[PDB]
Amino acid sequence: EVKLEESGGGLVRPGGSRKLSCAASGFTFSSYGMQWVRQAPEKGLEWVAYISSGSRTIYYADTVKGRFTISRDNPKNTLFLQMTSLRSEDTAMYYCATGYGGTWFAYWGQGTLVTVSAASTKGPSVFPLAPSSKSTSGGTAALGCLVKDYFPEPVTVSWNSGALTSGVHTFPAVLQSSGLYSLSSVVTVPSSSLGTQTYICNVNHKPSNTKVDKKVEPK
Amino acid sequence: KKPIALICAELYKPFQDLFAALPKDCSEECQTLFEDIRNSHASAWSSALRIKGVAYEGFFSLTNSWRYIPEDLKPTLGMAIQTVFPDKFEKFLERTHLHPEYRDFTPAYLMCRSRVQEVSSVSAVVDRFKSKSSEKGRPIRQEESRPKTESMQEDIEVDELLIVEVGYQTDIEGKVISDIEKWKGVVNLMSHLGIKVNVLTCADNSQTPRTDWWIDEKYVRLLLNSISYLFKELLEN
Amino acid sequence: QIVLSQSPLSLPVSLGDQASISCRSSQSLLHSNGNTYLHWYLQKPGQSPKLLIYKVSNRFSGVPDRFSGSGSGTDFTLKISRVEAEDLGVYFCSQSTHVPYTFGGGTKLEIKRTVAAPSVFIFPPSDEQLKSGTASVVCLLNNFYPREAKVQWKVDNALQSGNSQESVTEQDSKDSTYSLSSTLTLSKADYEKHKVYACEVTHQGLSSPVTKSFNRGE
Repeated sequence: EVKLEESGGGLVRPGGSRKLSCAASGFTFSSYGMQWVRQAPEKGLEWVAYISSGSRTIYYADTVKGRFTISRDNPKNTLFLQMTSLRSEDTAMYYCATGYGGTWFAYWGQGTLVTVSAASTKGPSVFPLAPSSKSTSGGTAALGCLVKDYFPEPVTVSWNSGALTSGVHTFPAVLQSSGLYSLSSVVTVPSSSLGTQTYICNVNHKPSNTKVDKKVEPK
Repeated sequence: KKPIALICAELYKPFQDLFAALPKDCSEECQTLFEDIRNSHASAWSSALRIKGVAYEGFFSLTNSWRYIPEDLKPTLGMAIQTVFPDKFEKFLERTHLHPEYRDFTPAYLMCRSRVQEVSSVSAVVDRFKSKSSEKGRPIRQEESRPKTESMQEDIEVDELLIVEVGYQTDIEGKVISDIEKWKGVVNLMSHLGIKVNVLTCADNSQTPRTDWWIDEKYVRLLLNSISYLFKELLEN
Repeated sequence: QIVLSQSPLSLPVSLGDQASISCRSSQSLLHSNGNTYLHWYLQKPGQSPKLLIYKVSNRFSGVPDRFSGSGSGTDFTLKISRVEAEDLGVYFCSQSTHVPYTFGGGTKLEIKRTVAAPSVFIFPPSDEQLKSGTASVVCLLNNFYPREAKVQWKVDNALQSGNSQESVTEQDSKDSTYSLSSTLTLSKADYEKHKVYACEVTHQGLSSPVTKSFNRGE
């Protein structure tokens, strides 16, 4: 099966550099043009570069010219992107893609996230959103966690170590003017289960090796 | 102090070595012209000029394993479009009414990719010139047709032509710059016909180090010990 | 550059109905080699894009036959003959006839469902946070449809501006609703100088705008 596995993302200071790689398997990599495409958070797709099979033709998006270099090592089945003089607007998910016989994007990788920013890696503060009469409708109570001021992105929230998925809404993070992110995760549960059931949200922030388990209890 | 006849004498062994390594129609031509020189200072100069270039173009054919085409049998641009792109050839006449001279332009080499002489990879040639230019600073000029800002494509192949211009003159940059200005209009014409053409141009002179010409050194020595010497002796005496 | 115009921006479609998305090209995408390099992609929420159709009308291997494309020159259409739940996502047209390769901005296909008023809940600041010198008040609009909703903050009946932010989930894959959080952040000090913290919700599924409030002390 055709597979493209990107690596190389992570945090990068404005003006800094980074090299992204992509491992190809499942096809004769040396015969096909490869591409990079990116997607800034909550936005559309934006093409980045193309490189022919023997590297004779290279195309660049005008917005990365003179800062990004695309290349490939064919005996090694790998595709590279050297990124330099990065700006905060280069914050994106980066994908390698190929047409496997065309210039369309037939196959994509899962993407690798590149964050260009001078905010320092910080784990989240995690506060409880208490069930009360102001969060009850019928026999149903809402509760949740407020995950505030963490950086950079990826945070994963689960409830009761993932046993509790029904009714769970984990909202998209909002980039705040401080440069940090915050989100909220909520869940609706039966009101009859307050007092008897234990609600604990599990916040994992791998970039800061932070794991938080907050208990949520009625006030 | 030396009469034409005597010069052609002292340069008989250096010239036999020249005609021996050239292709047939090249050796054959450069031989006629050397007998007009022996039976010639103007008329002799005029013949020694044509030998200079005809001999270079035969060693250029040799070096690049291409075929030496004598000028009488070289194709014109309109000839390559007629045969290679017939479905556009009528439209190649309409858009050339204000510049009908385009139709008869005749390069040193009018190649096309294996479906006018045929070459394996047009891109492999352009890269060998670009490599030497970059590695030895040898002046070249290259142009490529490109309808609008179109991309290359990997799912279909297209016929394409290669237009090479060579030359053995003392002003190398002027030749490549003047060559590229002459094909520029037609290259822009091809962009508007959807016809993929590539124009190369280069030149050597006798001041170029023997290890850095577009012809192998062995052919440079052959050219220097003969066509050049004859030219020195032609002005002196 | 070749600009690709997708219409509509969003396309509400009931399960089983047809869908047509439209892509208009600022210049012709006919390539001099005879092909037209106009392509369609689906991006399901949270995944990487997927090729649907390439070269106007060639369906990519493995793609269900409910997807088709037509067109020429500058005018192109993608059709979903019969919409399935899985087809939820953003659809992109792309061109590779010309450098730079370019995308439309995407058409969000949402699944039509019956109208659902939001359940409106409000959460005071936690004591843990009030000790850190800040007060977040969360207002939750849960499981509503359609997406159009207006959420405003009022403190002691004074409208608030510049101190709140809102987040919205994608359309739920099972029940086809939206949820929305609005967070009002005041300094602990500012939070201590007011009594009523209200949240006003307007949605077409409510008989009237709903104000879900609380008083600090309690």
